[PDB]
Amino acid sequence: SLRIAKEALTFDDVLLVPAHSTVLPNTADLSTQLTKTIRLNIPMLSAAMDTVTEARLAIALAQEGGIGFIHKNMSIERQAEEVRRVKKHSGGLRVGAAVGAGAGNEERVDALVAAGVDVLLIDSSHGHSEGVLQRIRETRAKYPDLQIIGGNVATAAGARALAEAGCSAVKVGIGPGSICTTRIVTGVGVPQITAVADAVEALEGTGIPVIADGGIRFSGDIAKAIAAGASAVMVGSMLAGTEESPGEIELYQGRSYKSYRGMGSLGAMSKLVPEGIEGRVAYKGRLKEIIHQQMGGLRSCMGLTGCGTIDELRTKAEFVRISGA
Amino acid sequence: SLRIAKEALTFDDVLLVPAHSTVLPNTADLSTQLTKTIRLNIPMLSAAMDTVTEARLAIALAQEGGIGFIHKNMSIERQAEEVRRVKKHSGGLRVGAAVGAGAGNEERVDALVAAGVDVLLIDSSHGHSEGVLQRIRETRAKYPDLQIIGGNVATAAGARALAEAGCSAVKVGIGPGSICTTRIVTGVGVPQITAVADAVEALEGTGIPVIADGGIRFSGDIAKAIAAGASAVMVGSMLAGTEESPGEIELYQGRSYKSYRGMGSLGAMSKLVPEGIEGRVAYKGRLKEIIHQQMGGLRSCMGLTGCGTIDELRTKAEFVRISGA
Amino acid sequence: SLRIAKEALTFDDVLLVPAHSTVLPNTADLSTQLTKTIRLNIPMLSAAMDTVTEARLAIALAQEGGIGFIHKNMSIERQAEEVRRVKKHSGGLRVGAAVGAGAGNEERVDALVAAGVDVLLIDSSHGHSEGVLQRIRETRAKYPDLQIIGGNVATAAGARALAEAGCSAVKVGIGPGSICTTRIVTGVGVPQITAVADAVEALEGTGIPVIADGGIRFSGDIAKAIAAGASAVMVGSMLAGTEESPGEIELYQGRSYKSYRGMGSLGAMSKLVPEGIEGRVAYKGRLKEIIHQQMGGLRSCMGLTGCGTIDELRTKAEFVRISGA
Amino acid sequence: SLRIAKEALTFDDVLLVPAHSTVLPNTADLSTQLTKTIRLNIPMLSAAMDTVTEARLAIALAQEGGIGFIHKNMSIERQAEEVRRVKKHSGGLRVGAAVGAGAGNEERVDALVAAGVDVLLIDSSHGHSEGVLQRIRETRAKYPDLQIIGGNVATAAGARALAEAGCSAVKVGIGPGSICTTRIVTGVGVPQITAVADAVEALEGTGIPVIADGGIRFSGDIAKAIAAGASAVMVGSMLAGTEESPGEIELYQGRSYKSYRGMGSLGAMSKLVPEGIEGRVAYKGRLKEIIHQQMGGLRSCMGLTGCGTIDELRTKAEFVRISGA
Ligand SMILES: C[C@@H](Oc1ccc2ncc3c(c2c1)CCOC3)c1cncc(-c2nc(Cl)c[nH]2)c1
Ligand SMILES: C[C@@H](Oc1ccc2ncc3c(c2c1)CCOC3)c1cncc(-c2nc(Cl)c[nH]2)c1
Ligand SMILES: C[C@@H](Oc1ccc2ncc3c(c2c1)CCOC3)c1cncc(-c2nc(Cl)c[nH]2)c1
Ligand SMILES: C[C@@H](Oc1ccc2ncc3c(c2c1)CCOC3)c1cncc(-c2nc(Cl)c[nH]2)c1
Ligand SMILES: O=c1[nH]cnc2c1ncn2[C@@H]1O[C@H](COP(=O)(O)O)[C@@H](O)[C@H]1O
Ligand SMILES: O=c1[nH]cnc2c1ncn2[C@@H]1O[C@H](COP(=O)(O)O)[C@@H](O)[C@H]1O
Ligand SMILES: O=c1[nH]cnc2c1ncn2[C@@H]1O[C@H](COP(=O)(O)O)[C@@H](O)[C@H]1O
Ligand SMILES: O=c1[nH]cnc2c1ncn2[C@@H]1O[C@H](COP(=O)(O)O)[C@@H](O)[C@H]1O
Repeated sequence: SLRIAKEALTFDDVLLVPAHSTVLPNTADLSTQLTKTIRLNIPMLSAAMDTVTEARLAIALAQEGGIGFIHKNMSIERQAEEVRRVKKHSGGLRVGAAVGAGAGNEERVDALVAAGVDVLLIDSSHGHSEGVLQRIRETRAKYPDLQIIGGNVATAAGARALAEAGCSAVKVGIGPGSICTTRIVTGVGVPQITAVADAVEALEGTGIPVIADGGIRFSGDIAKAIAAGASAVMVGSMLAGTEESPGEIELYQGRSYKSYRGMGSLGAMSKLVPEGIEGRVAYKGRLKEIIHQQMGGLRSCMGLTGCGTIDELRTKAEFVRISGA
Repeated sequence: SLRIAKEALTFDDVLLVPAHSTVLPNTADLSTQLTKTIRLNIPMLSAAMDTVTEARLAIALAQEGGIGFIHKNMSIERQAEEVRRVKKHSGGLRVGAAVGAGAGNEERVDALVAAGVDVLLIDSSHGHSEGVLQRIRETRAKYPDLQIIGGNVATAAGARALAEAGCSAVKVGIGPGSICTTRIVTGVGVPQITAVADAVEALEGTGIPVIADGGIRFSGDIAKAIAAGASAVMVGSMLAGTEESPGEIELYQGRSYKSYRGMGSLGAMSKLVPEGIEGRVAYKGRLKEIIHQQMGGLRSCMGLTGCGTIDELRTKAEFVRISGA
Repeated sequence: SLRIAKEALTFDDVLLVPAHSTVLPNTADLSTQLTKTIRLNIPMLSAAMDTVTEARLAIALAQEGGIGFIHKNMSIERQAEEVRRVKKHSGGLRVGAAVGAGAGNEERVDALVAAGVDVLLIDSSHGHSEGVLQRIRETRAKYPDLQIIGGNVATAAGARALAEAGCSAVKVGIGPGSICTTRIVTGVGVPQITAVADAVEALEGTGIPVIADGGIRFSGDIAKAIAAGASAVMVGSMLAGTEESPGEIELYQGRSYKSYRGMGSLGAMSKLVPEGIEGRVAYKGRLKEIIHQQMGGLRSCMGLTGCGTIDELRTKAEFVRISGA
Repeated sequence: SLRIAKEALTFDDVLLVPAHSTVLPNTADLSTQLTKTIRLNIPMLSAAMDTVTEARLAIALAQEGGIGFIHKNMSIERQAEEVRRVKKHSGGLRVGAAVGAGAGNEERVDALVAAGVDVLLIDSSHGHSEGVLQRIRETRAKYPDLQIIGGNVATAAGARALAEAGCSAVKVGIGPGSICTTRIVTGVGVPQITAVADAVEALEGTGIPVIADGGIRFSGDIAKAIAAGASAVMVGSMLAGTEESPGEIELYQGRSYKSYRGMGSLGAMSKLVPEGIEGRVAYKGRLKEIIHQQMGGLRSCMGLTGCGTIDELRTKAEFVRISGA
């Protein structure tokens, strides 16, 4: 018999239900616990991608109440300096940095901790791999108070494995990324709404938050991911093409564009087969206006569902399942 | 676990079932109770939109047996005068007018009642909000015999809240509008066929009619909304572009067009994020021919289902659920 | 609660299951009982449409083993003569003719019986209407041995009503036609695979055959309709544009075309609202080659399912339900 | 009642679930048992098609660890020589050859066995036909140790019939082929994921492997077919257009192309109605690079699911069912 574990739902399969409300959108509280010790003012994390987050974007997002993750596609010294630029900037801004879950990253981790990184991100395409869990346990043993985010997983067993390995937060997302091709390459993936809810249910009572990573296209997707139980979302394409993101602005016909590619694309890699594409994204302008629009959407959702806080949205808001029609 | 209340159906998910009939389409009775005191000759209400209903369109629709709703996107004096133009016109025509459910609308309400409004519409994007319910209770206490329509809701709890607050009729529709973007902006919405049936079931035995507002594209949608339990439908895009609607006729290539926009669009608003789009609709001609075609479709449905009255269509007609294919 | 009778399936929702077979496609028997007295060599009926069947097409199809139905969109004398042309032609060919189920058709019926019609077709868009049933009972009382086909219905109750009224065969199809717009105009319809199976189940043990009318696009649709329980299919678009069909061949760019329209289209009608469209269909050539291709498809199905006769296909062949993917 | 055996799933209906892993993609073992005596290094079989496999392609694939099947669309002497070219080539390469399941193929079979064929393929569009089973039983009685593959089937009963008739391996696939039109022509077919799992369940404990034949578009489809229980896959379009495939390279605008057609197409046939199309496929280059890319995809799947061997992927990997969205 076919080994079907369950049916799984994506953002477009569901809608949030309007409910009794004493919440006006302008009164909604967007603060969230990223970890037990780190509280963000907005539930936004920027992707650890070489076309998305470097010190400039990490500074702009932290200023909006979120947090950036400096990508690992650079030298140890360049990354430690990128972290130093964010930390040494005025305002007491928080920063995160990504590391590979393979052998020979102890040096990179030691440098980032010294540079003052607030949260270390163990960046894996398969968080349920034994090698990833081992590296996390080792990092936890060496740095007992360091805030660690481990990912990516898309199951209850995967979330429990990362929490047991020492993770301060668990990142969810196997195949939902706008630039992902793993569903076609490996045939592997879990629709994000089910992936998040499963990971959240597995971690109930532990105080370990879940980050919904990948596939956020609109502010409505942000709202859905949070009501599925995520404490925050991680975005790539939503912040790609912004002024603050790395790389140069390019002109095609008349419209301005920026590069956006998966970290598993042929370009980002230069022997695994690619699991990501290389694309062009339209120039979005300043990050501040993007965040204001998206958070505004989230605020209006909170008004419609009568959820005054992120925690209320996470635990009270209900969904309806819809057809393709 | 994912908090899925139920699966919800839209117009395209269902079809009406043909049944034994002694009803010829030309013999079908289209009259309906809008409220316990107001009976319409056709189950048609025009949308309270600045690109749809002003005195001219309200006069033409009332002449066809329906009722118009003068939009709130004007001064108090202009609106009271628009109501006076419809009331003072010969034929003893009925009119409705829309008001916001916020603070400082008591003055607008007093002026509309003085002008002779037959039905006051409390026009909210979220009828289940405490502020909306409070304003309704206050209006009911001040004007005990005034016919009041409150909306919008899309749940059984929302319909009960509006009926308990004093509403003479409840308006249903969260996200189905042709110009709506709330599903993408907030992630909130309820497919209209389920939304209507839920609200109708909640109000059974109360004598409070349900209005199906939004997403009516064809006469088949009208028939479906009524068999889902609605006593009448409210239409925006179906009457936009008609000769009688406000605004000027514009020429693009050779074809004539008129403006059609959500009341939550950037244009209609000029700090909430927009929940509606701004568009162009083809010039439809006289309202009379549109109503004759649409009511004709409804008449043929009534013949096919053997339902001689609106009340029979509401309570007897059955559906089949269909796939995307 | 929403009055959903059941889920209903169309041709594209299902596939036939291959089974043990001793049947080669060239050995399959395509003969079928249209009525208890009329046996056809192929399960094909041509539509009673003014762009499909007149004496020329009725002669060509009867020669292939099927039967034509002369449309009612002409004078009584012209129709009686069209029937006489088919009957008086050599080969002992069978013909059918269509009549409206309204008042003042007794004269048309008397003329067709005199002209030698083998099967009278009471042609209604709503066979479950009391007026249709009454006219059938009257025709049966006047002509006790006349083969009568009544339609259209799409339910078990509708099939039983027609069989009780005196029908020799029941025609199924509410909304499946390629040129139908009733689903959009009235919101009424039943997906054809469910409609046929329901009507067949209602008539089990009665010996009254079911005709699957409308929506046949490919030979695979023919096979599915028969395995759903239909004894024969009725086709419009499949035979439109053939050399033998009425009307003139028209040239557009370089390709040859013929007119194809619903009997409920504005053109075919010239006060009901139209329930059909007016279109152009590509010139198909001789009917003989179309029938050879389509029957060939049916033969290969019979080989794949191990069904040597139409009756075996009707009662033994199984389906699988498929998704949109 | 409608005779629906069950719902059936295709590749796009499912996704593989990531799981605990100690498997790195470079460490995955791709070897598989094609039969109890024949073990392949990669789970790849090339289609027995006149636009896909001749001696040149059969040599290149065997060199990669797979096996080719020389098509039957040639003379007995040409086919025996094509088999001799592969066998006599250095490296001790294995080859297969296809034969029709009709009368007068005993001569073709005797010649292929003499030429040194490692596996005889009884090539039928309907493996559950009595004629096919009879020819297999006869071949098994004459050549008791000859490795025989019989197909095609898409049910549990069909798999059991082929295994009982003497098949060393069973081939599954009724309608999934990229160039197949049987779903439209006959209305027959079974979605491949259900077809494979059903055939595998029927053959559990017998040691008779199942080959998933048809519809493989991406490496993700390969992974899914194997986790559905197939020991190997058979590919047509994936290897069409390669340098090693038969036929000439053609130039259209600037891009290079090769012919790809079903064996049931009008062209491949030159009295059954065609069940396949004739098309052009882009020139893919050397087979070696195609296999490296596709096997790489399979390796990454094995890493994601924690399945170190083909047998582990076949029996341990789980699926989630997804919607169209
Ligand atoms: C080619 C490259 O692809 C990526 C890179 C980054 C990703 N980042 C996040 C996600 C995915 C990613 C894929 C795919 C799943 O969804 C989330 C890659 C890099 N290193 C390891 C793998 C791998 N290991 C196993 Cl085991 C199977 N393949 C893949
Ligand atoms: C921007 C503007 O958008 C509209 C306007 C009119 C509407 N009229 C009807 C409907 C919708 C509408 C949206 C959306 C839901 O479906 C029906 C708006 C105006 N004032 C309040 C809101 C709001 N309050 C909460 Cl709380 C959340 N957002 C939204
Ligand atoms: C306009 C015209 O439309 C047709 C004509 C022929 C048809 N022939 C077959 C079918 C349909 C047809 C619709 C629609 C349903 O599917 C099968 C029409 C002609 N006379 C009566 C009706 C009618 N009576 C009720 Cl009561 C409701 N409307 C409709
Ligand atoms: C026209 C030709 O078509 C093919 C040829 C090769 C195929 N090879 C594999 C598959 C299919 C094929 C169809 C269709 C089903 O899926 C797999 C054909 C050749 N000889 C027999 C048949 C046949 N016999 C029965 Cl009985 C019904 N029709 C069909
Ligand atoms: O090449 C890749 N393949 C698959 N997923 C990737 C790749 N690179 C990054 N990702 C993921 O995709 C996310 C961005 O998704 P987006 O916001 O939908 O564009 C990142 O945060 C990663 O988890
Ligand atoms: O900006 C907006 N966003 C969402 N819904 C709106 C907006 N403006 C009006 N509506 C609703 O949409 C209805 C019109 O829907 P339509 O008939 O499908 O075009 C109105 O009666 C309102 O209930
Ligand atoms: O105007 C019309 N509307 C709806 N159905 C029609 C109309 N005219 C004919 N039909 C039906 O459509 C059938 C033809 O369907 P087709 O074979 O799919 O084109 C006829 O046999 C009638 O039952
Ligand atoms: O004409 C045909 N019709 C249907 N299936 C065919 C035909 N010719 C070959 N096939 C099947 O299609 C397979 C190739 O499928 P593909 O890999 O999806 O292109 C072959 O291995 C056969 O089983």
